Amino acid sequence: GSSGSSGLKRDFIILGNGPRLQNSTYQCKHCDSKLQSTAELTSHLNIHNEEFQKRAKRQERRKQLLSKQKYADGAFADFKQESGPSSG
Ligand SMILES: [Zn+2]
Repeated sequence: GSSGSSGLKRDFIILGNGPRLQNSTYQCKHCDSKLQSTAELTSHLNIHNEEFQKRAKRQERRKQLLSKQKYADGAFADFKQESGPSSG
């Protein structure tokens, strides 16, 4: 109280591709991050749980898109990914 000043305003920055290449990195399936190894994932994940506990509010719209997936039958008893053509 008994004051009158301000100073709260900043910006963010997101950029960094580089020709670098992935190296034994862990591509999380929750935030799409990159960890060194499980040792880090085991902990990193835990974060999600906590973040979900709070984030889990009385939201209104709750839905999730689907991920179509194809497969081959093959006459001869066999099953292989045989990833189809890259639609693009
Ligand atoms: Zn994650």
